[PDB]
Amino acid sequence: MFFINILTLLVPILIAMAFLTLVERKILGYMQLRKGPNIVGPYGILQPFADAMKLFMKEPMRPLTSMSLFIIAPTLSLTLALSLWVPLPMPHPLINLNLGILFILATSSLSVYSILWSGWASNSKYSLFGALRAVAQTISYEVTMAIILLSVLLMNGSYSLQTLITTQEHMWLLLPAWPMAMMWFISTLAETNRAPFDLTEGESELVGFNVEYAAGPFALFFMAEYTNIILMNALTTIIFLGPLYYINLPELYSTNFMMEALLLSSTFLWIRASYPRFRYDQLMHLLWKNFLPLTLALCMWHISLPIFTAGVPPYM
Amino acid sequence: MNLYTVIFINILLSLTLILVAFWLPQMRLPFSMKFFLVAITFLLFDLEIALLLPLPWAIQTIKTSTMMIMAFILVTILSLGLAYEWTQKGLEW
Amino acid sequence: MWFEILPGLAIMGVCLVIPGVSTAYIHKFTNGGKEKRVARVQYQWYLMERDRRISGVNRYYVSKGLE
Amino acid sequence: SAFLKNAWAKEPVLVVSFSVWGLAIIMPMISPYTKYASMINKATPYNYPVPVRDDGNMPDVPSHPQDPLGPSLDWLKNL
Amino acid sequence: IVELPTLEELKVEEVKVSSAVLKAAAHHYGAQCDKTNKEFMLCRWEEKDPRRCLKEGKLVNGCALNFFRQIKSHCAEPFTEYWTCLDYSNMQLFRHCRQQQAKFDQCVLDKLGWVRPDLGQLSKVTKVKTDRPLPENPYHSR
Amino acid sequence: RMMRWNQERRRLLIEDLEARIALMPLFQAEKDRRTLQILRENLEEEAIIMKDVPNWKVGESVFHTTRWVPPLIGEMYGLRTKEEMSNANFGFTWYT
Repeated sequence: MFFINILTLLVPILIAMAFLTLVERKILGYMQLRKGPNIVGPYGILQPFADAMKLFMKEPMRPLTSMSLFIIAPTLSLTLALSLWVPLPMPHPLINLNLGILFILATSSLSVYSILWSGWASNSKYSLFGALRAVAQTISYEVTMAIILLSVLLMNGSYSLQTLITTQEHMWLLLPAWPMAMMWFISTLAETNRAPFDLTEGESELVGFNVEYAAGPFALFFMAEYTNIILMNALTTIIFLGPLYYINLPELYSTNFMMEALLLSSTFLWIRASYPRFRYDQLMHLLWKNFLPLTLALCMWHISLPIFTAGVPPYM
Repeated sequence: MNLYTVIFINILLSLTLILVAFWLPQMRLPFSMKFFLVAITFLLFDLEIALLLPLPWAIQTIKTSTMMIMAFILVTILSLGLAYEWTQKGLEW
Repeated sequence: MWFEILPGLAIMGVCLVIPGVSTAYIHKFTNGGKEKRVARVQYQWYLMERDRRISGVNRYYVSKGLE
Repeated sequence: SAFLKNAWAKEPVLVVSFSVWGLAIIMPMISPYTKYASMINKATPYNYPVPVRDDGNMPDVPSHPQDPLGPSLDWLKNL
Repeated sequence: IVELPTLEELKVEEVKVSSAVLKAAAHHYGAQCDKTNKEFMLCRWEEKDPRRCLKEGKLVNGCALNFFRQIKSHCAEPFTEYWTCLDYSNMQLFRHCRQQQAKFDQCVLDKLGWVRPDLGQLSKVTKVKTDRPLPENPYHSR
Repeated sequence: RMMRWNQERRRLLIEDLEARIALMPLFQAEKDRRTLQILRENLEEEAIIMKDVPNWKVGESVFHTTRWVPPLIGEMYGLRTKEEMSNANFGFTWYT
């Protein structure tokens, strides 16, 4: 069985990963007064499969570059992103890990390399400049991203994502800790290099590791980004928006997980069309000046709220 | 093992895709201390996180007073590090 | 109108519930209709193992007062 | 004070930031529950409570732990 | 040599019931049978030597066994319903099953006369006096 | 609400920890009883494995002291089935 449970939890996500690009190229469209892709297939459903086939067929030109730090980089990007769905606790998880959130934080951190490796591998100026800035904001955002989680955990009692289903049986962790949700949401927008924070794929700025990447390598990161886009949104939908859990019927948890994840996934699509991209330093100015002092202080408030409100969370 | 099974499928799925990519279509001095400085700060903060990471287990510590007294001191002294980062052109790219 | 972005979403949603319902029924099948025991701490693994020894080889089989 | 005001309206994060830093440095000191944390966590029984030999003249609950003697967590109950 | 005890010396009836069964009756067993339990435990630690408190251990299983025989005889059905619901949960959490727990608890209070021990009052240290003289030179220090 | 919920959750946690507190005595006996059996069983095979070996005390504490010393995992399952040993060794790190 366990193998079947690996197909499910993977394929299903990959098929959904494909349908996100479509729901991105249509929701951005209607917002901009245009139908979006509906001519290939019925209502554009076959559109994601179509360019996948075009991308894999086109030549994966190997620049006149490393040949490993070039092929390791997309493999690592897809491997880490699809891997981080392993411990996610939809209803009950596939591989329940006692230190689950540390797994998610650590696996995310490893993806910054793929950007570093791809940028060095390309051996063209646009790629290296883009990678150095890209690596900078990713790890810069990781620092507040991690502290925001530590505040959460201390009110959950453990690192296991499964505990929050029991922590959020009466109220979402948004009500409490909303100030961090926002700061988790903005950090989730940075770590998936989506729009407000997307200077990496900044086109007007550095047309950038993906610059020399075409066809199959382009696709793998590509796939990775979008799967992440979902995963991080899904982590928002478990950690802060806690879907109702009934032990008797486990799927209403997954049904609402489905609904909240899609809406917050819809939100970063909506954010992209709505906002201009921030400047490189304007981006780091936010995290180190605007958010890190807020996060570190609210981190202390979350070590104090438990103690003097005699609410220290139950381990286990 | 269960994790090992999942992960190797994960690498296999990705290695399969890159290969398909290559096999199917048969038919110099960019330096700014700011960037280095950030990386450094990053670890000083990352190492700090590592010190804060045990706080979920330490909450249940019988002492409590010492726990918070310790944790508050750590967060405050690093934040002051940040504060001086501000005074310095550091954090000002 | 906007009616049309729904087709695509439907196929995303349906592909994000499968996983949660699937993992949560391939567990209740392999473990004998009883949720897979989560052994966070050793005690639990001990109790679980003890169960194995108590009957058959699998812990899910559960002997009762009538034993 | 005046800067404080503008600070509340310009750079209004740090203000909030510091404010919290302090409020977390005060509430613990002054609160009707702070003491409970060290108790509620102290009480939680994780390791087996080994029984002592009854040499005699002891207030330790003998026999059934239900004996009225000993520690109680009614403070935890109805907390 | 090692003076490892013989099998016949360590063969005694076994409880062998699913851990779930125990967790459901745990509270009551902590109640009806700690007099002997404790004793075995007190010998267990003062002795610092499993090899030297097995006679007491056989008493442990036994006391519990009848504990079970009583429940099997009386209010078996309630207990059966309570354990089955308790077992379904993955961490066999007590709060998912409170309706079944109430009927099981009320009945044995009604028939056996036992009582579910109130929150606590099991964690508190117990005093049990045992003949086994206080171990001498535990740790066998020269 | 968070303050009240965790206070309740704490009450449930103390309740089930105490539930094992009560049940461990039954397990402690069980463990020891079984542990010794494994040691002894290994003795039998021990008394049949190196019999031919000259100067072979069937068995002797690696130590000098003669006090009971808990057996290491290897000792208990070393001679036994590989799987048995593996289970114990890598059987928790690998979840149920």
